[PDB]
Amino acid sequence: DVQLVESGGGLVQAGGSLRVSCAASGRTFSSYSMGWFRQAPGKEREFVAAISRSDNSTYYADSVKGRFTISRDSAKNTVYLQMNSLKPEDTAVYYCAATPYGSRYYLRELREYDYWGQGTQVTVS
Amino acid sequence: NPEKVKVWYERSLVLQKEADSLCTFIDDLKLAIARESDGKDAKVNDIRRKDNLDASSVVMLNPINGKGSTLRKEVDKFRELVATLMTDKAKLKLIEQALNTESGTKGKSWESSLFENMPTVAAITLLTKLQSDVRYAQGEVLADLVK
Repeated sequence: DVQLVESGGGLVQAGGSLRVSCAASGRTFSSYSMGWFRQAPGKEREFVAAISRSDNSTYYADSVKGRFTISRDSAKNTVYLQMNSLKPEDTAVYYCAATPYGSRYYLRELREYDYWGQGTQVTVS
Repeated sequence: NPEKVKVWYERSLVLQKEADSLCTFIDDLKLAIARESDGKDAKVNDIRRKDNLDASSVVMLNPINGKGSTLRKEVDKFRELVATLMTDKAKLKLIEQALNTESGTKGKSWESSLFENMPTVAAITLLTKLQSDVRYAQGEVLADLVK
């Protein structure tokens, strides 16, 4: 078992910036890669960004590339998703996930993520 | 005494990232085979339950999400990198190219020959051997880069 806590969601206008965080427990950061998934209104959930624990490599969806940045703090056991140049299309429920995998061939796959968090509704207007 | 140490460090940094990526991918393949074979709580390590012929074939050869062809191209890339970084030791490169061969059997792909109807334990040991060959190749290239 692994547990993830989420905080930082808000309402912002077009072209604005925000920052969502995820709380991690124990040594999960060492054994698990951290991923972030957003669910658009009336649509299925999709991958946004991932952080590899093995090579500490970052992976992004091409829709959020250049605007979103994923970060890792080993001491704080916290992950930060810095969202810039926010568009109304970015309005979604942002979800936390941990995967035992570490390569690019597995980090984009929602099905490969063992643990999840509740998430926070982020709105852009 | 030191002039083009920048060459050593740059080339050796490229090799390490490529070797590490390949080994991380292989670690994921071992874990995916173990998880397909048993369950989400499956441990990759020795003395593991439920040996299955289907797990390796599912993980490597599935038509939608199979990782075999991806693994093949990644080993090829690594072997080709090893060839550009090596000196002029054909006999040494010839040894590593043989360890990293991508050749199958008859009208079948390397991935098909290796993971078609293969036990989970045998598939994981084969993958472990591939990682140790990557690490051997890495060490030999590093020694050659120092001149």
